[PDB]
Amino acid sequence: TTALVCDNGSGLVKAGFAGDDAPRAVFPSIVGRPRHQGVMVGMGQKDSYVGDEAQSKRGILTLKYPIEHGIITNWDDMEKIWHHTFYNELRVAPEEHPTLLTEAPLNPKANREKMTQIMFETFNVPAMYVAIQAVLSLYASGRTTGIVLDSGDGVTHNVPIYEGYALPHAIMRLDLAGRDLTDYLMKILTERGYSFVTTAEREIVRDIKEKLCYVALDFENEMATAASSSSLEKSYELPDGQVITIGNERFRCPETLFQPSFIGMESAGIHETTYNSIMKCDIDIRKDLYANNVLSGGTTMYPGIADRMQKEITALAPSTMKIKIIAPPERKYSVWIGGSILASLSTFQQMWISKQEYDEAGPSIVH
Amino acid sequence: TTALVCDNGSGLVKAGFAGDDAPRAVFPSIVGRPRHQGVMVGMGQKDSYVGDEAQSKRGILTLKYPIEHGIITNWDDMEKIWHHTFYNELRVAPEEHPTLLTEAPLNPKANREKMTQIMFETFNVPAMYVAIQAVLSLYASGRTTGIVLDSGDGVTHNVPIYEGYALPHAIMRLDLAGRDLTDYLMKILTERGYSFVTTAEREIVRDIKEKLCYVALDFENEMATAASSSSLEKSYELPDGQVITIGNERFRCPETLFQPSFIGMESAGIHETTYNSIMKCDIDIRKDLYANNVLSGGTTMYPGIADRMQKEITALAPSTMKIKIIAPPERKYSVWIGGSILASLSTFQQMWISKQEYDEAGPSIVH
Amino acid sequence: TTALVCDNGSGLVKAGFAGDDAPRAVFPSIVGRPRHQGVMVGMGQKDSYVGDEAQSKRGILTLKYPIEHGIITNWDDMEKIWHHTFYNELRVAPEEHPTLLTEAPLNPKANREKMTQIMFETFNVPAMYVAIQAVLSLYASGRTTGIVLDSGDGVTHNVPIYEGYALPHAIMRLDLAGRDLTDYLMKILTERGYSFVTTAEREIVRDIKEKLCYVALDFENEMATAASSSSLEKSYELPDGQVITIGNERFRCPETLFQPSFIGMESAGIHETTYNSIMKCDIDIRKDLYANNVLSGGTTMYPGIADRMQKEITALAPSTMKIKIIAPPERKYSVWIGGSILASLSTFQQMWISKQEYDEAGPSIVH
Amino acid sequence: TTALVCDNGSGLVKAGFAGDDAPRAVFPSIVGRPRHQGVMVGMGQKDSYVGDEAQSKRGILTLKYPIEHGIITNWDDMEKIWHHTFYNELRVAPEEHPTLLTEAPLNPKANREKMTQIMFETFNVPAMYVAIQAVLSLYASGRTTGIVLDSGDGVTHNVPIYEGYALPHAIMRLDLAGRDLTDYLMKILTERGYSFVTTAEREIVRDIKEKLCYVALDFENEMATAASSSSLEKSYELPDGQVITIGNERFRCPETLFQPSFIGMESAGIHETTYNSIMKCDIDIRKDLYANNVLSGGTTMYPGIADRMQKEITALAPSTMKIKIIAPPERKYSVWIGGSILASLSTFQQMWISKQEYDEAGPSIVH
Amino acid sequence: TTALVCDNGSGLVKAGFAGDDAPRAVFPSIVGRPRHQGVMVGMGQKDSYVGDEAQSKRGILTLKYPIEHGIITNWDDMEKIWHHTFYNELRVAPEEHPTLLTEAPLNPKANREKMTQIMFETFNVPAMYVAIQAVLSLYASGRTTGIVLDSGDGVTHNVPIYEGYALPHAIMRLDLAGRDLTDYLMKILTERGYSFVTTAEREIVRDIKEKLCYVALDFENEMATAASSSSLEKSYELPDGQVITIGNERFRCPETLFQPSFIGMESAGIHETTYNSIMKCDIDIRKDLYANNVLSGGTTMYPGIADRMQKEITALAPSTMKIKIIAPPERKYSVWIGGSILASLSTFQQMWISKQEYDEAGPSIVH
Ligand SMILES: Nc1ncnc2c1ncn2[C@@H]1O[C@H](COP(=O)(O)OP(=O)(O)O)[C@@H](O)[C@H]1O
Ligand SMILES: Nc1ncnc2c1ncn2[C@@H]1O[C@H](COP(=O)(O)OP(=O)(O)O)[C@@H](O)[C@H]1O
Ligand SMILES: Nc1ncnc2c1ncn2[C@@H]1O[C@H](COP(=O)(O)OP(=O)(O)O)[C@@H](O)[C@H]1O
Ligand SMILES: Nc1ncnc2c1ncn2[C@@H]1O[C@H](COP(=O)(O)OP(=O)(O)O)[C@@H](O)[C@H]1O
Ligand SMILES: Nc1ncnc2c1ncn2[C@@H]1O[C@H](COP(=O)(O)OP(=O)(O)O)[C@@H](O)[C@H]1O
Ligand SMILES: [Mg+2]
Ligand SMILES: [Mg+2]
Ligand SMILES: [Mg+2]
Ligand SMILES: [Mg+2]
Ligand SMILES: [Mg+2]
Repeated sequence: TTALVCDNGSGLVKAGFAGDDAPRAVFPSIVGRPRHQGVMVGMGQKDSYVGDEAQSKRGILTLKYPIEHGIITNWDDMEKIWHHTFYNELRVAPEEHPTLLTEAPLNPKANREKMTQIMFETFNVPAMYVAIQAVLSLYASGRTTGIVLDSGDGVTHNVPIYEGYALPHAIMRLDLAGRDLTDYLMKILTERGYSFVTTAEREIVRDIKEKLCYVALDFENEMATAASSSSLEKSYELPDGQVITIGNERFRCPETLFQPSFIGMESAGIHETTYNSIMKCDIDIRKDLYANNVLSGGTTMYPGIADRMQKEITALAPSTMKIKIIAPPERKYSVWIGGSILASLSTFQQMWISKQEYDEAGPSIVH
Repeated sequence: TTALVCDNGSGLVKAGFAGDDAPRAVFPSIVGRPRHQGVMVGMGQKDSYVGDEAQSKRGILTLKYPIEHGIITNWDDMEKIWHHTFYNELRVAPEEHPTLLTEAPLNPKANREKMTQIMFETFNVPAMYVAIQAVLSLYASGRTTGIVLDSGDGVTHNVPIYEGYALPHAIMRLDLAGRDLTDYLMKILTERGYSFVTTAEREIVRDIKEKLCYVALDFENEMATAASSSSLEKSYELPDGQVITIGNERFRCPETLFQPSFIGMESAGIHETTYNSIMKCDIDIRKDLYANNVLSGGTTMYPGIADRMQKEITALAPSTMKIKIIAPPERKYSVWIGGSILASLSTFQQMWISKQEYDEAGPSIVH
Repeated sequence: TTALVCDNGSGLVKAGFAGDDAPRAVFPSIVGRPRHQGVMVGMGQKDSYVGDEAQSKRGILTLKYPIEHGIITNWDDMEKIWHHTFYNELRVAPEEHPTLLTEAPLNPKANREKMTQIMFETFNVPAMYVAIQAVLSLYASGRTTGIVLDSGDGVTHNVPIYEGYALPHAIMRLDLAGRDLTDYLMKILTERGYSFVTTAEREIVRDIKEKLCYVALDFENEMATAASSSSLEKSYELPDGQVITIGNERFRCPETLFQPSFIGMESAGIHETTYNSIMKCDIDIRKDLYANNVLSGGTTMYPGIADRMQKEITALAPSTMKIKIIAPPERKYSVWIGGSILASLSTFQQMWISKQEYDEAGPSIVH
Repeated sequence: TTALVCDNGSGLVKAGFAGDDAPRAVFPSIVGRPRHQGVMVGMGQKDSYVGDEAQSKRGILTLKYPIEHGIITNWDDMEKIWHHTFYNELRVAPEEHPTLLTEAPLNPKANREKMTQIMFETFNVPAMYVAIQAVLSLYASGRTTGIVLDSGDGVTHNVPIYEGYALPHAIMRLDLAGRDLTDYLMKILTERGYSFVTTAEREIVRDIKEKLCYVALDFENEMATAASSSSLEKSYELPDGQVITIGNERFRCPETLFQPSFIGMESAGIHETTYNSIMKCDIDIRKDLYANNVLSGGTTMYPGIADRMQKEITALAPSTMKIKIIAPPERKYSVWIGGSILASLSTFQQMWISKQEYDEAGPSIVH
Repeated sequence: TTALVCDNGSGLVKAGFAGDDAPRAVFPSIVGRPRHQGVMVGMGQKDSYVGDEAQSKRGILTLKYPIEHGIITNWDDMEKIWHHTFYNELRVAPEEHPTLLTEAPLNPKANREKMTQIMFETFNVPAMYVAIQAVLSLYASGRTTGIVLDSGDGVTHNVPIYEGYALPHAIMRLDLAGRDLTDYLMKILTERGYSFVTTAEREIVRDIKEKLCYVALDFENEMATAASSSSLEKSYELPDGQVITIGNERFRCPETLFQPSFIGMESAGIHETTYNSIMKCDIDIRKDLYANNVLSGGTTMYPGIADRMQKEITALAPSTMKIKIIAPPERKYSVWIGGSILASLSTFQQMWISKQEYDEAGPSIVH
């Protein structure tokens, strides 16, 4: 009897059986709702739209994200994406295999006591377990020392590790992820005659950022030479029938992760939060984090991120020891791959929450 | 020497000398072109039309708006309304007094680099300056801290400001203003036998909206009682020789600004965009924006707006603090009045773009 | 001519003339710097704010403490709070009255060699004098023998004294005061859906701790019964209008001073550091420290601190002698009150550092 | 059949077979205990570490010395360093070779009756023997006349000898050794902006004292010239990467052994205790202790100790004779070398405590 | 006009007017000196303390005995205790009453020519006289025949006398008194985990010997039952609060007087000096020294001395006579009581040294 590893995170859904290598069920966490009525005769009059079906009719349906920066805002729409996975894509009954959920660290207590209630009352699950994304994304490389820089779509977290001894005090959250970049891209794209404000067109410009947009080496270097368009522009085709050509808006959009001054927050960037959290730790464990930094998530995919971490961090940190960053390919599933092999060990089975240990004790035992 | 304050925006044109209190030249941005020929002993000929002369001959001529939602569409018609202004109404040469232009915030770059070229190559202006309508409309009241709700004719902008230090990140534009309301009134009036398709009759129904049509307190409470037309109906004298009598189509037209669910967009109303931008600001400055909101523009003189904003915002925002809306009379000319007094200060003369500076720099120092 | 009693400590500033009973000019040690770049004419200006004016603009201005844990980190901003006080609030010329500064005990030599240089080269002061906190905080009670437990905001010090003869070897510093509590509260507050990361909201949650939060009698007794919402919760009125209600986060935040395991340091709590310093002294002077302990500072203000010192200390010490703790009201200003009466005696005027003496000896006669 | 020469002194452990010249098993007397509670699967485990493994994980493992100033404070942790050595470093069964322990002189009776019990009940040792570190470190040179100055890590002992005849009246213990110098270094290093309070950093600054710090020739000589530091400063490389440069803190830290007035103690230094004990002995044996003084231990390793003993002692003692001090290299391991050669003779084999004799007599025949 | 009887003995000072019964001026011979450097204003000052005030501040003041084993070591501290008595305790001018001093017998010419110089040059004493503590302590009982055993604090002297005639060849001094017992108690107390080295704690353990410690009947009859502590132990209450309980360390400390083998000196015990001195006298006076032995001093109030002198002396002396020891109460003040009644006679008044006689003869008439 295998286990079910599901990652209920913002952006995409990574669910599948344990012990595998790649999940066979991927779909964005969207809830489609009909806007107007029906201009033709002979269509589906249903209201609940879950899965990849809403992506084909974005101009007609209304998309909405149920999870907002990790914190579960809406609850009646969160159950829709959980029942459709176990009866359409996976096609497995939850009463036969345990479900291993995954939640972001530093999560408010208003979501942990309600997430286990859905997986017990509604969905009859024999045993469940939740943990921190930094641990599940650590087994993907086979190491137990370093710092995990998780940046998916909710909140960017920086949780280090030292031979299995976690440090909850070094958990410094940062509201700079994938959803925070598409918001700044909307206001910076309308300066060329491309007016957009409709929610249906928010995911159209997001696909352009995942390929064309990247992280440049310097900020005040490519901007002075951006007036002469020679290699920083490329024509993109839309399914509606328009031509979109960007110029200097390709490298300045991912700069928000490094420069929080674009949104208007006095917090530190992704290159400074990974260094300030190390200062709060012990001096003896401040030598195995610079050359052992691991960056995972779905947002950290711009061709040029690993080449920038060896400059801004090296300038702040004293240049004496060695600094090396590892960036393995296909890091979007670092939580699902590392979490599937975690349930294969024999020592992990002694941590599942029993059905009789919840209704007789209370939700205060999952913490 | 005095200055020239001209607000070249969609809808109407406000021009005049600086230091005054009311402009003396107002005319809509229309380009009259003869469509059908008409032989008559007396009239003839004059090909192109510009100014308030085309308003007297609408059934023969054809009007066209050169500016569309702030974005400058065509350019051969934008110069006609500028040369016919300083040599007919103002009767002053631009080579003697500086021209102070005004543009809408979050404007595309295709209009800033081209507007300064016309005011430098064609019209020999010694110095020019552009800014944001939210700042110029703030000097008309005589305050410092206060979010400006400018709703002219194209795009409604909400740019808050807390004691001089503005916040460009809280600029949330909305495509719901003046021109966006007369389009929905045409498709809703055809059900009562009053249908029009000619562009000449588009401004006839606009004058009816500026007087009879207003904003009510509630929407769903007036629809159930709309069957017994006793006080919500009034006959209108059509210049051609007809009687226009509307009933329930009086308060539902301005409701589009509050409920965008009538046209076909997933955007929010005018009372939600002014509240969502406050959430993005700091909590320390979220206590001087509800009781200090200032509304300006052309799409505001509806008798019944100040009494409605005190209820929709109160239903969403907590009722712990106090909410007070200020609406001074003659709020339509707040851009021209505030722009004339701004040039009277001695510290403002050090911000004009010199002619010798643009020839050495180029289209880059305007921003 | 009287003397100037100033306290250049972290948190708040206590300045005023000598011989008084309460300071007439208090302001936090914050520096105001603009975040964004507002576009106005005749605003401000004030590039670097100083004083209590930044409390009204905490969101716009970037708050930053120039002094960190007693050690003067930044120097160009430390002079701003020294010139703004002697020419706005006090309005006294430094060339007429001697300035009596106050520094924390066990400070680096880099601060004593630079603080006196500013009070000699820039600010022309005829005579100055520096001392440690446990001396000035002792004259406020009118006693001689008694260990002083000073806990202001940066570093908590425990400097005992037996009849004037101080003991520098028994000085045990602890980085657990006022600044270390608001940092742990920032991480424990986000567990209920209240996310805060901006520096502007660091002082907002600090005022809640100064009234609602207190030190309880036990730790595991009130927490086990905190599952039921009874009298352990109270709603606070934020300046914005939101409703914030905490549960068990009222007594667990002040517990960090007693249990340093919350942050992640192997140091001892405030109740154990005061006991280990007595062990390093002679046995004859180990009987006049438990019944004569004095606790001062700005942090020691929780209603329940004096009731706890008679239990944890009594349990460790042999239950035979008497342990009495004295805590007079208004113990925060005890450093400024004790320093004003110290400069009133005739035997204190023969200890000031002469202006001509420092220029002929150097910074080595300061100690 | 050889014997096992082990040293249970504080600081380091010197174990090995008898008849050799250098021990092959050295490790600090530290216990590794977990601090935080990590959430990992398959970590460690090892709840209690022992050996040199804790030196690589000092930031997490809480360092704690089981022996304090010779007196065994903790007993459950003292057995950990004994069983780990006989099965990992030495890899020899205690049932085949006798174990020769070494204890400090003037040891309390509560330790001799307990240390011998562990080697009989838990471990199965055929015969054991305890004595005094002064006589054991005397045979390392080849003489049996003079005074042995043993300064290991906790308590410095000065026990003379005169042809086998011991003098217990001249035994004057002093709490000034290796552990007493690193405590004063913790408070004297923070005077330059380098704050330290964590127990893990106690061994980091200890390595600097064992190499850079030394004993100068005079106290009031190198301090007056500390303003123009031309050769008393040197940059040290930390494992983290920070740069720490000390000035006058290089010679003033080891001065505590000569001037006990630094830590608030009015006792005599290492140069005065060795002179007062001689005056308490006979008169004819006064010419065999000045020119025959032997210094041993781990603390007496600073390059400059032998050059200072010829000035302070000669100034006090009459200069009518000769005072020669012997300091052979590798004097730290003199206790283990002298303990192995002593068990090689035939007169020492008849002094071991038989296992069957301890059961018939009791814990009273050990003294 | 009466006389002043002052005793300059080590340990305590017995001064008062002649003709009384108990002295009213008693204080230890200690000189309080500041150890640390307190940074306070209005403390002390008193650079040199003298009297019973130093007993309340032992943990700060440095204790030092000006007289060592009778021989005056430091003369600058000896004058301090002489001037403090005549102006605080006695409150009598030395120019009105003669001062009667008393020195120790058998002096190597060091306390005769220098002791009288202070009472003549500095102090203005009309007449003074010095003698021997043995004869002066004999008049307290009313007899003129018998050996006097004066065991105070420095050196125990045994000078017999047979009706006025004093044999100088029978004077046998022994360095075993009160100060010689508290030194052996320091090294014998640390064998139970109670370490002491501070000079302030030397008087704390001395007070325990004056009550709990006493002279037992034998020696080997109590060491066999010392392992089972049933009635030979008692918990002592320290002024700090610690619990110190000794076992066999109660009667073994006073045994050093009888058995000097615990130190290492070649001299015999106190019961051999009283027997060997009789053999050096005449043969006819051998029947008046065993039954007329008088023991006095400070080292005699041990409950268990009269029961021991009748066993060791009787076993050595021939059992063909009568042996009886007399021990009147308050034997410690026998020197001051016997010295005051001696000055009341008309014969002793003609033996004083006149002020005009010492200046004309010299320091040679003191003997
Ligand atoms: N190649 C890419 N380049 C840039 N951004 C990407 C790329 N791929 C995905 N993203 C961003 O990642 C987000 C989705 O993250 P997701 O995979 O859901 O994180 P997680 O796996 O932790 O749930 C999207 O909003 C998208 O903007
Ligand atoms: N009294 C009124 N009531 C309602 N709407 C009005 C009124 N006056 C003008 N408007 C609207 O304002 C629009 C013109 O705005 P305009 O004055 O050009 O704005 P701005 O002054 O900012 O350029 C017109 O489309 C018209 O519908
Ligand atoms: N009533 C209170 N309860 C708890 N903490 C307080 C209270 N008043 C002040 N503090 C803490 O004291 C700190 C300020 O200390 P301060 O008065 O500057 O010390 P000092 O007077 O020694 O400079 C603040 O950070 C605040 O958190
Ligand atoms: N090279 C050195 N210079 C100065 N001090 C040293 C040196 N090596 C060791 N020490 C001191 O010796 C102490 C350890 O003594 P240790 O070798 O354990 O004594 P023992 O061998 O008698 O157990 C440490 O506290 C350290 O301060
Ligand atoms: N009750 C007592 N029992 C035992 N020893 C005592 C007692 N009282 C005093 N002593 C000892 O006597 C010493 C003081 O002697 P002191 O009275 O000064 O002699 P003197 O009177 O000859 O100067 C102290 O060191 C103390 O140890
Ligand atoms: Mg993730
Ligand atoms: Mg406008
Ligand atoms: Mg203070
Ligand atoms: Mg040793
Ligand atoms: Mg005496």
